[PDB]
Amino acid sequence: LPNSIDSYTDRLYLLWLLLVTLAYNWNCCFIPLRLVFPYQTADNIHYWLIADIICDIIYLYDMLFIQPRLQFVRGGDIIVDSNELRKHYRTSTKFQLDVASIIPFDICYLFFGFNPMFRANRMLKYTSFFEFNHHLESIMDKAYIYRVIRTTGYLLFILHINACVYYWASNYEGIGTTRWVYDGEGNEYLRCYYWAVRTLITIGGLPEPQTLFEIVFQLLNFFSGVFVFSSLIGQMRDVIGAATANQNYFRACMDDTIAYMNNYSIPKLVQKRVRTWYEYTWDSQRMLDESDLLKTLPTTVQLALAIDVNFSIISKVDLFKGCDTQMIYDMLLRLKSVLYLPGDFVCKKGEIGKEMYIIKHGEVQVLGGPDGTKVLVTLKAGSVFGEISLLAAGGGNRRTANVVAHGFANLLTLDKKTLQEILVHYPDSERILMKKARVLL
Amino acid sequence: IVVDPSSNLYYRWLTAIALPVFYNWYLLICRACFDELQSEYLMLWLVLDYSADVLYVLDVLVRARTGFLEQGLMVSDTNRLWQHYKTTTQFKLDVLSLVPTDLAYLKVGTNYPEVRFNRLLKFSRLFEFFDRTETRTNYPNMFRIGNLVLYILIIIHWNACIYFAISKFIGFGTDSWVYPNISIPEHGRLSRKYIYSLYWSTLTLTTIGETPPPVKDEEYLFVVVDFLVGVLIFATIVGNVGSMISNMNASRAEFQAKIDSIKQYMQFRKVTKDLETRVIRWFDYLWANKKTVDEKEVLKSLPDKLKAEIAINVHLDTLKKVRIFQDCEAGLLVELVLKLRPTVFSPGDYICKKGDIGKEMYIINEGKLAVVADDGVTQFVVLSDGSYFGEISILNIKGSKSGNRRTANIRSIGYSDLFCLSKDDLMEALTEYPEAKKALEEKGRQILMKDNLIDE
Amino acid sequence: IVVDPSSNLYYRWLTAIALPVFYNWYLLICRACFDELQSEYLMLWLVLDYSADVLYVLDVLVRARTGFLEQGLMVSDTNRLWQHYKTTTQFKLDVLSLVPTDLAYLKVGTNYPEVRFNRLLKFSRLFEFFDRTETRTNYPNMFRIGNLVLYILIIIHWNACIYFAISKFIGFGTDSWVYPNISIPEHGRLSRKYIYSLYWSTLTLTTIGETPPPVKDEEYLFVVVDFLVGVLIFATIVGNVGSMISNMNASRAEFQAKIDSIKQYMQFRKVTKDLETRVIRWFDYLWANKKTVDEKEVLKSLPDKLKAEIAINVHLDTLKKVRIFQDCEAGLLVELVLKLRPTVFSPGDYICKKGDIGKEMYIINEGKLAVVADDGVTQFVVLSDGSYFGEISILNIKGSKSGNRRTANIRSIGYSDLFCLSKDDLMEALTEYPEAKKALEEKGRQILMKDNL
Amino acid sequence: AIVVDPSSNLYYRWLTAIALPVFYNWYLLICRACFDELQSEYLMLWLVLDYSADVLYVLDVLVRARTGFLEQGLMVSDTNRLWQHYKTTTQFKLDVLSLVPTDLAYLKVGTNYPEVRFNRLLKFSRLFEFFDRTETRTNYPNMFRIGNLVLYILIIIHWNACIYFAISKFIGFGTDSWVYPNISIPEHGRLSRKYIYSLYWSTLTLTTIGETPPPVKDEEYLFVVVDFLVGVLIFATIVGNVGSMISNMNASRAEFQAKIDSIKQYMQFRKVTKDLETRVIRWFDYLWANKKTVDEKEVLKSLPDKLKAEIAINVHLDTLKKVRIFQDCEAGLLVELVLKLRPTVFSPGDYICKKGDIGKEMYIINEGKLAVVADDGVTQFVVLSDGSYFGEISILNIKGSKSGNRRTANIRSIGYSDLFCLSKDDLMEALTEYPEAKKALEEKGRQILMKDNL
Ligand SMILES: *[C@@H]1O[C@H](CO)[C@@H](O)[C@H](O)[C@H]1NC(C)=O
Ligand SMILES: *[C@@H]1O[C@H](CO)[C@@H](O)[C@H](O)[C@H]1NC(C)=O
Ligand SMILES: *[C@@H]1O[C@H](CO)[C@@H](O)[C@H](O)[C@H]1NC(C)=O
Ligand code: NA
Repeated sequence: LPNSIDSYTDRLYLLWLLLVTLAYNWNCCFIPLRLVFPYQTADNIHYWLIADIICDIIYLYDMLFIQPRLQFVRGGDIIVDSNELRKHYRTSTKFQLDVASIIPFDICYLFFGFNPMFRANRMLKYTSFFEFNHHLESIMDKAYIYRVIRTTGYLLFILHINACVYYWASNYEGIGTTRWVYDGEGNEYLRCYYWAVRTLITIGGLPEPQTLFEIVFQLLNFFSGVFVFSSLIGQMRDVIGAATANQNYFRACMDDTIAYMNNYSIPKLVQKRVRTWYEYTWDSQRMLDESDLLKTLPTTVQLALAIDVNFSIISKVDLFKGCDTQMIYDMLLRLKSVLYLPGDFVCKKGEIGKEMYIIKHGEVQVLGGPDGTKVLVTLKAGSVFGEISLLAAGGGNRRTANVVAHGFANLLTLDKKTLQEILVHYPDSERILMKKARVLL
Repeated sequence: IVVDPSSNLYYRWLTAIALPVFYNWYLLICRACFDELQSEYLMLWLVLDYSADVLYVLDVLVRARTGFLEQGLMVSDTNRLWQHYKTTTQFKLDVLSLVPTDLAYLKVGTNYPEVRFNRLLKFSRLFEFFDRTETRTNYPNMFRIGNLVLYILIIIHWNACIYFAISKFIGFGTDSWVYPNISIPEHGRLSRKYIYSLYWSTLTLTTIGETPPPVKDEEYLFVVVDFLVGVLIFATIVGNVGSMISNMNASRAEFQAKIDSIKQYMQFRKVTKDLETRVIRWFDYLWANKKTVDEKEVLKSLPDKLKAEIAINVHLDTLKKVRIFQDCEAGLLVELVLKLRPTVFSPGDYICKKGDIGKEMYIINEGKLAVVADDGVTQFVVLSDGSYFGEISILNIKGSKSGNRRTANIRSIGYSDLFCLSKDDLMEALTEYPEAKKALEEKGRQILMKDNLIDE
Repeated sequence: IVVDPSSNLYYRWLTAIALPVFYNWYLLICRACFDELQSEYLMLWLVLDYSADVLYVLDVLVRARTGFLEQGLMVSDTNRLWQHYKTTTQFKLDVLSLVPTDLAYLKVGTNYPEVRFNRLLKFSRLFEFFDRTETRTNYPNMFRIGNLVLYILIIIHWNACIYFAISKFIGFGTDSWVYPNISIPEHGRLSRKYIYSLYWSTLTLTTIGETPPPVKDEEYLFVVVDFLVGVLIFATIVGNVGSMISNMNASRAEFQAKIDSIKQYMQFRKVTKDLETRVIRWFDYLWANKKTVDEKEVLKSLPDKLKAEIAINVHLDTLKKVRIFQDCEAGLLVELVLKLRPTVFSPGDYICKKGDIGKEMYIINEGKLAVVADDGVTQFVVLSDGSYFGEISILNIKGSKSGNRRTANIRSIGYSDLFCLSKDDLMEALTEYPEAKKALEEKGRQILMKDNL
Repeated sequence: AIVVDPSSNLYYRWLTAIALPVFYNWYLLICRACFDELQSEYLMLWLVLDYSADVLYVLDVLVRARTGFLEQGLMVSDTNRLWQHYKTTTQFKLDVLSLVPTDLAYLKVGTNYPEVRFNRLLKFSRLFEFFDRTETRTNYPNMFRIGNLVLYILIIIHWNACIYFAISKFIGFGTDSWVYPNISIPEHGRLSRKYIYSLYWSTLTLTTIGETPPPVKDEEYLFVVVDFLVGVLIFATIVGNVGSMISNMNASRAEFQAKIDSIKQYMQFRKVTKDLETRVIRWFDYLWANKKTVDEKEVLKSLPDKLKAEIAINVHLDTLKKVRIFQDCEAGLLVELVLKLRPTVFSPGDYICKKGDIGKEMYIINEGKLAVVADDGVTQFVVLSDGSYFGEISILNIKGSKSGNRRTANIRSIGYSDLFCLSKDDLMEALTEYPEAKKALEEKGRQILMKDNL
């Protein structure tokens, strides 16, 4: 087994956590099932003992050969040497629960006979089930499906425990003694599970409780079933409200913009263009603005996400070829993403020039014909145009040609004003840009 | 011809293909399970299944020639549409939905319509129709409760057919739980068959459970599985209605939180109750006149192209009527209608008094101001919608005898929605237009030496 | 006379017209389906229906002369009010509500009050009364559960009458599902009819369902439709009460999220536990004294005129007794009370020690400060409400003997609520008042050349 | 004399000691009023417990006569002013109505009617004060919220049980199939059977399960329809409170999963390479799993500036005083500088700074480990650890410097670093009000550079 286990990029550790989860779920299901129901008979004890020995071997191989080899983070740096990982496992609060789990109480099978309540300390290894829950929530892209699966599995487990406790109350009152207890006719687990299902969902339709212990049992089981049904509705409400939060927030902002435009009697061509923008921004980004997402991130992950998207594109630019890399990084951080519709002008012939355009996932077309509509240059994604307009001052640069968007063009935009607000910190690159302006202009 | 998927024609085809899919789901499970619908009205189902299958072949040829966006533009190369359809997993479900299993009608003799269950594989057109309908409609919560009612009707109907098929497999009338003896003419009608199976599924899946209890262990297992499926489905649907109601009145909750926060501030800070009545009356106006959201935050995410189009569709005919902004360039007026900031005033609220610092120019939209006197309210000029004042206060020409003062007592007669072009926003918008800035200074100097200036 | 809809007289008319609309809904379905209320108390329902139609024609006269807002002003001429009313679809519902279908009483002979169901078309006055009561009251959640209880009581009552009409149409006592035989004197009473039908509709529409099961196909279909309507009713009640509970403690959940975030910050950054219990004691004070919201974001959604008027009504008569601001211009004082910043200080918190940079001016509100003596508990003098200090430190007089230092150790005896005027906020408020800036600098120079310049 | 602070812990111990007999008075006074075997069979027990509850009630009115309140932020400590402020309060009327002696009416009816003690139920505000002071005080707010919900609906289910038993006594026991059965039968005549079946009936009714026998009379039909509408309201508050409890338990995890989903949608939209995608997702999962997921500027923003300044003293001051240039400065400058410190977090392999970069930051290492690598890649020269610092002369902008605010080192993060950044603009903004310390800092940095390279 590898001297170290990563526990994040390791899928064999997820398979091992599935194995310890199968052993733990075997214990937590089949210890009340063998404890209450008479399925642990004398000609069946070898299969139960073989399965318990396999689950204890899975418990011991976790404690001795897997869980000491787990990597962790101590003060920031990743620990990989085996003795320090072993000491971190031994000084954990996981190890107390694990060594309290496999305490071998099965040697009390000699004294008190076979009893599944001696293995109940094996139900204390819940942390491996919670780590498998956390790793399967992390590896899944849509985690609400696993939240529904976990809520269903918790519901089936509490119904299993309620069926076992009802069969215990049936054997405590005597089988077939009153009308409320299990009569003994068909399958034991299936009809006690039917009673647990009709009690814990508060369906009713069962025979009424006759003696006082059965009235106390039906009272507590109906009250617990009210809270189980309430937690089931609350879990499904939380799953739906967390799954559709972004879509309903986008729809609320779109209906706010539509109600603002209907308040001011803005015409339906402009409202159709605004609705087309909102539809393409939901179909492409699945969010309104990337700026309010990126502004809550720290600055290093912002700089890394700005470098991996546009730094090769700005290093292709001959205007900013000579500049220093930190000013390029600040103009990477201060880029603004604007979506242009089909037919929208990113540059009108004769308008003022203030912006540098980095086209990503779109196409713009430079209309420079004799009549003014013949497409001269079609600029695909990853192109930079209008970067010389950032150096002219005052009026300065006027756009010489019409540049319209061919389809939906997602431009990235650096203003002249934000370039000057960046360039007050960097005088050397400002001198290189101004001497390039004096040479070329 | 290439079908654009964002058209009205594509939504009309989504309706025309969501009709035989819902037909196939509902009517194929009750024809498969009930066996008198399939035997009695046989030529009706042959005509309807031939129409559904020719709609399915028309659906695969529409999907072979539908557009998809690549680099923001729709692809119209039909060979590229055919290859992009062929490498899709929807094409496999479509050709499995159109295999001729009705040739298996030649052996089994047309009483077994469960061979058309491959026709249920086109569920994605029904889900696409529901998604495009709740994207297209203006009642999204009403369509969402209607879609949840349609989902529970499909689930109640499918469970009715499943309960009737289980009662047919166990045997009719042999048990107290199953559907009764169909040789009896009371229970032998198809109407009582479907309506009692629908009654059993509505009682069972909603976890009310007032049906006769099971007597065999297969029936116990089916009623346990059906109660579990019903509590999961209806807990999901009650949580969905709860999330939809909690997002229906989220804006009223936010507005009531703002109202109660400002109320607790005003009772905490010992504000006098006439001003507290003015604040509560302004909040009553703001809720009763549907003006609760604000322009700066509802136009925060749009680009400046569409914000510029929105702002020139309201402010540009008023801004072109200003004496200094009469003959300006078009891009400067686009920048100036982007710089406009709304303010709302109560009745009797003074916009500006004599001697205040004039640094804003107010454009009047939906309101009536009054240039009143100093001591009492003697209205000299009643300014209306489309009017303006205070452009000389934001020009600040050299040597003015006003000296950025207001020289007018302007108070609001009713509720006004004024738009403010400040001096800082004007001098920031004029940074790209120095010639127009000199024209503004010369036009304001023209106005002031028609009235009052000192040569300094 | 023109009534405008924002007044209290319009709300009193909304109460006076919401009474016969609710009467029309409730008692018209009950008199339509139960047939002994209409026969027994006939002159009572004739008097009540006549008074309800008198209130209905008074409602169409009030709606013809109610105001509306164009350009922010209430319209007060009756011709334009009547034209704006008659172009509306609510006028069509009012005149359809006021058709004389009681002339059909001359044909069918007064035992059929289902002709008066056009009087149910004025539901919008009841919905308008519920909306205006939800805005005007100070218990919005208590009114919202009362309104939800009234809505589901209307649906329980309507389903009781619908069950009695279906059992009348099928036949009384012919089935186990229907209402029993009314020739029996136990079931034939009107009290037993209405209360058992209400019991049936409450057992059916709340999905409890211990009613006798249906036998016929119409009864099976009605019970399926009524169970699905009851499932949607239970989902509506659960969603409304769950959203109302989430609205009732949204502030407690947000403040507990702030407390747990600052607690996780203080265990993460290893803050010592004396400061940790000081922060926890300040949060306990902030929740126990109901100052849990921050005024900077509380006063943001107001307009600038109301923000300026509220800042005048709290701070300006306190700022006018400041010795440098006794003779300043009025708009300068409006800008300065807009530039004030509130701060809350714990007991024992030093406002300023001897030797710190004086860049703020503190005006004491709701507090008591003490000029303690050089890291000691001994106090020279105690300050009170309305007092001020640090006023000459922000004026920036050239040639000051102090040099923007405090020269005082000031501790808070109890919890204070000081108002802070910073030096930079004073300078950006004194940007557009230069003569007032020269007057402030000359007044501070005069106070210092009285003492030490 | 003695004045108890209402914000203290002794007042909370009194809130427990007065919330015990109030909950006792509610629960057992309706049970003794409607059940009539608890009142008769256990008479000396209820006399001892009612005398103890009235002793606690008169001690509550003397504690409320001596409890403090805040005027001008100070606790009022004179008992005459506390007694006048208590005398002009509407809780004083409820307290003396709770101590109205109706027990003389308990004398005359033969000690079988505890209905006269229902004025003792007029101290519900002490129970509500114990509940809201506990929900602010305790470390489990959601567990206390569901326990308070369970206790509230148990009080309502118990009161409805006593109401159903009083209705069954007024109609008559066993005369109908809906009422409680015949109490002369010794199975139903037990008080355990009476209370447990009435509690079972009201739990069936008030949670809309409805396994009860159906009513046979009009008053029973009317009580059942009113009780079912009250029960569907009770079930709606149960589902709403447990749903808001579930939404409050995982609000932060849902907020973090929404941030992770938005980051993943951004990196899928902008075509970020998968190496950086796995690095950023593993970094954010580290920041969540090590309980440092929150942003410091938004966390500290609700605190006042005195508590923010004292917290920034308690974290950054003694590590800022170990900087060589900030070793001997004025203390208010150091307080303003630790207010100006902003945190940054780094991934493994992330460069803090390379050679030839414009040095505008002064990084102080906390909970991290850096490495001064060479220019070709990872080759350690000096391994920088916690408490260390670099880049102070680059922000000190010394005149005529041969380095010239450059970095002169390639510094990579070995593991996950959490550095504290002091910008050049933040240093100059803190150095606006301290010109003397600014010239001392410039002369100290100039002397350090003249000792090394100038
Ligand atoms: C159904 O009815 C027919 C005749 O009415 C009878 O022969 C048959 O046995 C019945 N089926 C059952 C299951 O009783
Ligand atoms: C109702 O009672 C009357 C007399 O009591 C009887 O004639 C009639 O048949 C009964 N109706 C039904 C449906 O049994
Ligand atoms: C209750 O039981 C006693 C004796 O068992 C009997 O005399 C009495 O009539 C019964 N009362 C009722 C209402 O059944
Ligand atoms: Na039920």
